[PDB]
Amino acid sequence: KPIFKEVSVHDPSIIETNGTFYVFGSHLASAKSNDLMQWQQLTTSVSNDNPLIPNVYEELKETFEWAQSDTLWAADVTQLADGKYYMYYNACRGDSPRSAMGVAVADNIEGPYKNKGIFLKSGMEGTSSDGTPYDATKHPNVVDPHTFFDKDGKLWMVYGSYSGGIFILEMNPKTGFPLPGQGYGKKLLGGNHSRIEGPYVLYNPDTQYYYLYLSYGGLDATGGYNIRVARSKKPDGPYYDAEGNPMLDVRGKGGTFFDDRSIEPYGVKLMGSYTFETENEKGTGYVSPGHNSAYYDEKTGRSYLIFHTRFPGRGEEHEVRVHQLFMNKDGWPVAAPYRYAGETLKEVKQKDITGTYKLIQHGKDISADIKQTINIQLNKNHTISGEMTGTWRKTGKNTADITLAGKKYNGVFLRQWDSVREKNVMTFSVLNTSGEAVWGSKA
Ligand SMILES: [Ca+2]
Ligand code: NA
Ligand code: NA
Repeated sequence: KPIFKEVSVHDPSIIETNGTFYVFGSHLASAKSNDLMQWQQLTTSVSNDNPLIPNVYEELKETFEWAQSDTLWAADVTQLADGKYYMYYNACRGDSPRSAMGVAVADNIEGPYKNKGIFLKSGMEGTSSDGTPYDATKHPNVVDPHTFFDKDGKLWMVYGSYSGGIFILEMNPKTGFPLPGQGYGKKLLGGNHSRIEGPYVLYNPDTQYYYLYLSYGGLDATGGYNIRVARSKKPDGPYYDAEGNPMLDVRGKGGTFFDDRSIEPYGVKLMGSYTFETENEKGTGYVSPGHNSAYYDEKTGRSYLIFHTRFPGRGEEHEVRVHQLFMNKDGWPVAAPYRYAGETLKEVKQKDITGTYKLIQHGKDISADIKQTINIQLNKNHTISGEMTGTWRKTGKNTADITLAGKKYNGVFLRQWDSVREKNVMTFSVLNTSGEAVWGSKA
């Protein structure tokens, strides 16, 4: 039966190299795994003992001094054409966007990483990186980088957290620094201290779109953290959600902070807090899943969502999780309801589909409510009954075409492993046009 070995890496950024997967997160923490199931913890905090950057407090002295911090926030490590590993590091004071972002380079994924210097700052009292006075209602906090190649081999970096929103910069593929003259770069969304951070871009060759993943809400147990996605034909936008809303329009109301209500309507919502547990039956359950990265396996065409999450009843404890992603008929990804255990999309038979399901509806809100299950039943006559009504059918090998309460959803049927109950389960995972995700798990 499947084996898991857990690690804690907040804000994990996935990278595959040398036949092995690594995640690099905040606090100079990191872990590795060969199979995305058994992880080995490598580092956990910023100290002069951390082997990724020896004597880190001297090596990145200028960043800690600017940011007035003893830690680092959410790193990204990306391999460039010279074969070397470039870590995009950043620190932030924490109570304000007083931050610096820089890059360090290593010959080997596990270090040592050598500082090349700071290249962006936020939170200055005067002139900012774009030649205008720094203003956090429109300018970024210089944290949460994702440095990536587009389908043509051009290098970009997307970044941002709260403050003025999410931005993208053209990067130098020889040095790892931004090309000159761009300021903070091009704005993709955001404004007025919206609760939106952790951008990540993944291309899908089959659908021919770039997917911009984001985290909405606050990270903590009462924060309503949830993972959302939008897409564009180009890496630098414009990005839209499944209803065709332009992501550029998303921001808080002028003169406010953390206006969740104005931003909720925008983006496809893939996953938020939920539990399959009931009084009578154990189940899986997350609180505030978010700050994701994503991986595309060119050998198989399979995609994976990698993220941290908290849990019902475990306070602020967090661990890394991985869920497989599937593109639906309209070119939007749905997440497997259970963590990755080596499952793949296979042929599904009608006999396997019929029966009773526990249903999670992730909705479109930012909410600290842990979503709970209701029970439905997929009938042999193609109706759905029980605590909701609708219809189901299958397209081809495993495509789920489901109607619930007069809304139409599309995704997949998928047999997988429930690691809490330690049983196989038939599931479905689907998405409607409003960007609402629904998961079914069969009883
Ligand atoms: Ca990240
Ligand atoms: Na420390
Ligand atoms: Na990377």
